[PDB]
Amino acid sequence: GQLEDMAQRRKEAADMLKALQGASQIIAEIRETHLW
Amino acid sequence: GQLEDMAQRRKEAADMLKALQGASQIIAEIRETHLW
Repeated sequence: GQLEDMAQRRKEAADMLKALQGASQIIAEIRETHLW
Repeated sequence: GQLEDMAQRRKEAADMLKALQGASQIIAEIRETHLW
C-alpha cells in the first residue's frame, strides 16, 4: 500500500570492458602488418 | 569452412622471366636469311 559509489563502480567496470576492443584492434593491426 | 614485398618481388621476377623468354622466342623466330 505504501511503498553513488555503486554507480561509479559499475561505470568503471563497464569502461574496463574496452580491453577486449583494444586487444581486437591490436590483433587486426598485427595481421595487417604481417601482410606487408 | 573458413580456410606484400615478397609478392611484388615474385611478380617482378616472373615478369622479367617472361620478358626474357619472349625476347628469346622473337630472336629465334627471325628469318634465317637475316640470321645468316
